[PDB]
Amino acid sequence: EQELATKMLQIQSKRFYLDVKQNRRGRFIKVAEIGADGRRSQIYLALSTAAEFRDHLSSFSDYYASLGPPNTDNLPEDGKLKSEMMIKDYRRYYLDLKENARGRFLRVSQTITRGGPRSQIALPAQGMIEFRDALTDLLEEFGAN
Ligand SMILES: [Cl-]
Ligand SMILES: [Cl-]
Ligand SMILES: [Cl-]
Repeated sequence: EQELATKMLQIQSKRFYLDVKQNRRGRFIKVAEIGADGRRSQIYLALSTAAEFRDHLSSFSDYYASLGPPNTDNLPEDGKLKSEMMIKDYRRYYLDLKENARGRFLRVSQTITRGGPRSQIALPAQGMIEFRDALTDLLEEFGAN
């Protein structure tokens, strides 16, 4: 298993690692999160999904910037403000911009159709452009389209 590139981002007290990697099952991007409380979690993306994710990020950013401060005091019961879904064979990815007490974050959940092993990262909304730009330049180099 070879590591082709890494990007590290510090966002509102968390860290994120974006690693481009390669093994006999192909090339992919691993995204690892270190929580504000220390909690570790990871998701894995094919390069085609990472390009699709990168495009969604521009759109989630415009939405985020249009919001202004909270509240008023009326959120949707589940907490979700904007949603997308990405598909890669048997893998599904839910992108939900949520708003809780601590603030705004893009929750990204990876599931497998059947299903099976699930996992998520929670990207503070202030970091969406940094994450987007980090994806864009890993993809310039490693993802041909
Ligand atoms: Cl930040
Ligand atoms: Cl694998
Ligand atoms: Cl799959």
